[PDB]
Amino acid sequence: QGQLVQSGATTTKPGSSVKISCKTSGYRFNFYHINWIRQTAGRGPEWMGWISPYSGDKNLAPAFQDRVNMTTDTEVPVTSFTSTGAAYMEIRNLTSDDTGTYFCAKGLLRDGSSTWLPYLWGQGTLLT
Amino acid sequence: AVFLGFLGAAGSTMGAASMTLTVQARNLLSGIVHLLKLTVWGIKQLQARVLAVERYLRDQQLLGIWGCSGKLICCTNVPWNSSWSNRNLSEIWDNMTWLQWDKEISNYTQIIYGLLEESQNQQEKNEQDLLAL
Amino acid sequence: AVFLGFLGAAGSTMGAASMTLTVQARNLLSGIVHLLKLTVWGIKQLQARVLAVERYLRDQQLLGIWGCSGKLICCTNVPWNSSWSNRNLSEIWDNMTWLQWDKEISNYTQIIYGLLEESQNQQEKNEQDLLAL
Amino acid sequence: AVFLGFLGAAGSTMGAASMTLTVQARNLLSGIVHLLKLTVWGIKQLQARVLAVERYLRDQQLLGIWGCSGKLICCTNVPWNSSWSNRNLSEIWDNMTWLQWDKEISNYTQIIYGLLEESQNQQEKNEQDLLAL
Amino acid sequence: VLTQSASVSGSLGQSVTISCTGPNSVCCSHKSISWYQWPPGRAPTLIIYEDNERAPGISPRFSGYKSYWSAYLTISDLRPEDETTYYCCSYTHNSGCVFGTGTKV
Ligand SMILES: *[C@@H]1O[C@H](CO)[C@@H](O[C@@H]2O[C@H](CO)[C@@H](O[C@@H]3O[C@H](CO[C@H]4O[C@H](CO)[C@@H](O)[C@H](O[C@H]5O[C@H](CO)[C@@H](O)[C@H](O)[C@@H]5O)[C@@H]4O)[C@@H](O)[C@H](O[C@H]4O[C@H](CO)[C@@H](O)[C@H](O)[C@@H]4O)[C@@H]3O)[C@H](O)[C@H]2NC(C)=O)[C@H](O)[C@H]1NC(C)=O
Ligand SMILES: *[C@@H]1O[C@H](CO)[C@@H](O[C@@H]2O[C@H](CO)[C@@H](O[C@@H]3O[C@H](CO[C@H]4O[C@H](CO)[C@@H](O)[C@H](O[C@H]5O[C@H](CO)[C@@H](O)[C@H](O)[C@@H]5O)[C@@H]4O)[C@@H](O)[C@H](O[C@H]4O[C@H](CO)[C@@H](O)[C@H](O)[C@@H]4O)[C@@H]3O)[C@H](O)[C@H]2NC(C)=O)[C@H](O)[C@H]1NC(C)=O
Ligand SMILES: *[C@@H]1O[C@H](CO)[C@@H](O[C@@H]2O[C@H](CO)[C@@H](O[C@@H]3O[C@H](CO[C@H]4O[C@H](CO)[C@@H](O)[C@H](O[C@H]5O[C@H](CO)[C@@H](O)[C@H](O)[C@@H]5O)[C@@H]4O)[C@@H](O)[C@H](O[C@H]4O[C@H](CO)[C@@H](O)[C@H](O)[C@@H]4O)[C@@H]3O)[C@H](O)[C@H]2NC(C)=O)[C@H](O)[C@H]1NC(C)=O
Ligand SMILES: *[C@@H]1O[C@H](CO)[C@@H](O)[C@H](O)[C@H]1NC(C)=O
Ligand SMILES: *[C@@H]1O[C@H](CO)[C@@H](O)[C@H](O)[C@H]1NC(C)=O
Ligand SMILES: *[C@@H]1O[C@H](CO)[C@@H](O)[C@H](O)[C@H]1NC(C)=O
Ligand SMILES: *[C@@H]1O[C@H](CO)[C@@H](O)[C@H](O)[C@H]1NC(C)=O
Ligand SMILES: *[C@@H]1O[C@H](CO)[C@@H](O)[C@H](O)[C@H]1NC(C)=O
Ligand SMILES: *[C@@H]1O[C@H](CO)[C@@H](O)[C@H](O)[C@H]1NC(C)=O
Ligand SMILES: *[C@@H]1O[C@H](CO)[C@@H](O)[C@H](O)[C@H]1NC(C)=O
Repeated sequence: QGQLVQSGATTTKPGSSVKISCKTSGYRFNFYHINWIRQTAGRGPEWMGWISPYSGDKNLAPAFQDRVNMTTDTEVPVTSFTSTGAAYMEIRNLTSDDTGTYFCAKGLLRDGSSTWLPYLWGQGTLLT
Repeated sequence: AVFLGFLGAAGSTMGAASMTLTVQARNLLSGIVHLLKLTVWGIKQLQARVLAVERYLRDQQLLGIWGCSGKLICCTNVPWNSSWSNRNLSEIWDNMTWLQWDKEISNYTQIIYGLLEESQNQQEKNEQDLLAL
Repeated sequence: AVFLGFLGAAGSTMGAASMTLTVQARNLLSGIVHLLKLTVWGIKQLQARVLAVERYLRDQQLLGIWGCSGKLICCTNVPWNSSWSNRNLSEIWDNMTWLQWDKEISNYTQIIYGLLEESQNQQEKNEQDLLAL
Repeated sequence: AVFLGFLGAAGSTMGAASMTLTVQARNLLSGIVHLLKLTVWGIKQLQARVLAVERYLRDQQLLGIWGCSGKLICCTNVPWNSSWSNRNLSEIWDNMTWLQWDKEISNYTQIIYGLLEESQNQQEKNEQDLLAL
Repeated sequence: VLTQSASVSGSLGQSVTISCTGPNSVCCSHKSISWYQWPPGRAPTLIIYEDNERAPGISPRFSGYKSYWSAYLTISDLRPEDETTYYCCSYTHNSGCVFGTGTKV
């Protein structure tokens, strides 16, 4: 299974800094990365970066190197294999050119060559 | 290196735990379990001793009637019926843990144990028919 | 197919019973034999448990000192002395049952168990002398 | 021939004793050790029975996690670190007895038991990677 | 920098052949290629990863192939729901997913 409910689709104006939430269920939140993907209207879809709900190790594209704060809090065990978690997304020197739909997607596998690959996506959120 | 210890990779992937099988193999019969006094602690310990050797040989007996005597990883000729689990390899050995894998394969575990049992009775009958020349 | 059950082919020919060996192999240690209370039924059951594992390993020990560890049908290098039984193959494997066969071969059963024992001590000494290069 | 008996070559050279291993192999579980009465001699015998099967399987377990299941003489891939004993072959197998050899190798006996344990976990992982084609 | 096909189409029953290539910066013999079915402004879907391994549940008509200079994605036996916009991606085990331009089918 797996679900990743995202935050609201509210809008602000340039210069600000917004927070996007992603709430997970039905899967062990710590066993897969959490990716942030952006589908702007005036650019091809961009991979922003992934983060580890277990190791805390984050990795973003150099286009977002010093402009994004990715944070996740610890999970809440529901069963032996089910937990609930959350992931957060931020932008610093923000303008109105960063407009589009934002998604959160968890990793594919736990090991191998396609560990972090965005496999399970959220419903997306509309921006400014 | 790593050496997670006894059952250390219980939360790891099935492929990673499949490299530390001797860790759990050697701890199936030793532990700490010299006269036999029949006290409340003595009858207790005597039971803990006999139970351990019983469950150890039941596994080694099944390992024998499948042609896997003294093996940690033996391969068979029984092919994987997809109705057991249609999951792919890369989403099992790099994804699932042995605990949840046993949770979903538990239904067909008695079916698989029969297919390996006669495949070994027929393989040793073929090996005799081949060395008859 | 057939599946005569545990000891089902006890009255069948030796060749037919030689195809249902796993049936009697798996029923040598399980059965029905969790605390150890020392009552009249408890001391009884405890004996039934220890006796079963003892006789099981005595067979597996002999199966080991002959090079047949984990085998239902192993072949040896000890040739058949006709003084044991001059009967032909087709009048044994398509004629006699394992019960009457054990009745007439019972005399030389201790002789055969020694020939296989040293043939295995010499085969593993030859295997070491061959891998020394 | 000779047939020195059980432990008969305890004072012989290691190479000579290495040809009478079945003599001590068969006397590790039989002996003389039918109801279970809990008397002073009965509780005694019951302990002597359970202890024998315990120590027998501990050896066979180590023999298993080294790939030597059912072997009197198996060879490994673990090479001899000279810091264990710098003695030469002709001054060991034609000179020392197994008792004094165990006296001087006793220190590193736990080190050697680990090298063989992972060499068997890696050999069976390589055998699986080779039959994957 | 990872250019896809401009566009293309077919008909019900036939097949498609999307493309995806680039320079030595993101392609191809030392990278893995993933293909995402992505309706415009909706929840995407992983179709193929590691230059031909389908995701759990992808139809066996979806297939991937990688040459030493370009990666392909065939879509055999077309069906109505195939009118989406597909994107390729080039990644390694410890990097990001450099997406592709786009292909309307
Ligand atoms: C418990 O459960 C968790 C979650 O499932 C397990 O954590 C996961 O472990 C697997 C296996 O190790 C990880 O997969 C690997 O991912 C790495 C990518 O990480 C690399 O990239 C980082 C950012 O680029 C980099 O900083 C790292 O470098 C060091 O820094 C971090 C800082 O925290 C440090 O913690 C690291 O240990 C590094 O020292 C890091 O290198 C990827 O490189 C791996 O691919 C290699 O290995 C595979 C085989 O394993 C091979 O096929 C490839 O070709 C390649 O050679 C591998 O994919 C995964 O990322 C972890 N996190 C998840 C899934 O969220 C944990 O292991 C479990 N523990 C137990 C005991 O069960
Ligand atoms: C208990 O003990 C009894 C007695 O010893 C065993 O019965 C014997 O079993 C063996 C093995 O099966 C029999 O040998 C076979 O004989 C058949 C010949 O019978 C065929 O011919 C009949 C008349 O022509 C025909 O009607 C039969 O067809 C059916 O009809 C009967 C009606 O009752 C039905 O019962 C049958 O079952 C048939 O369905 C029958 O076909 C012969 O064909 C066999 O040869 C084949 O198999 C051998 C290997 O087994 C092979 O080498 C050959 O090349 C060929 O392929 C085989 O010789 C014997 O006839 C039985 N009766 C005796 C000996 O009196 C019984 O099996 C034991 N049971 C147990 C559980 O131990
Ligand atoms: C207990 O411990 C003692 C002492 O260590 C052991 O005695 C030693 O045994 C070894 C192995 O058998 C002996 O080595 C052999 O030596 C012979 C040389 O002896 C020959 O020469 C004598 C004089 O020339 C000759 O008279 C002998 O012939 C008979 O006469 C004596 C009379 O007492 C009789 O007792 C003999 O038994 C003979 O029947 C004798 O032939 C040498 O020939 C041997 O070499 C052959 O064998 C080796 C392999 O074993 C092979 O490699 C060679 O190529 C060759 O084929 C062998 O070297 C040693 O001499 C004994 N004495 C010592 C060391 O002082 C005893 O065995 C131990 N017993 C137990 C139970 O542990
Ligand atoms: C992200 O926000 C948290 C909020 O307290 C802050 O502590 C952290 O330093 C921020 N990350 C970076 C890289 O500054
Ligand atoms: C799988 O098992 C079922 C019964 O459990 C059987 O009917 C079917 O033929 C098997 N299929 C394969 C491919 O083994
Ligand atoms: C196993 O059997 C139970 C019977 O209640 C069923 O609910 C469950 O889905 C089965 N699991 C599998 C994997 O077939
Ligand atoms: C058969 O055994 C006897 C002793 O039981 C022996 O004397 C004889 O040489 C043996 N013959 C064969 C052919 O093995
Ligand atoms: C076995 O020994 C007994 C001894 O009384 C003898 O009567 C019998 O004939 C012998 N059987 C065989 C098959 O040699
Ligand atoms: C021998 O063992 C020691 C440690 O006991 C180790 O440091 C050394 O490298 C080993 N040498 C060889 C040749 O195996
Ligand atoms: C074994 O260890 C003891 C420790 O007291 C030491 O005295 C002895 O020399 C050692 N033996 C060998 C062979 O290393």
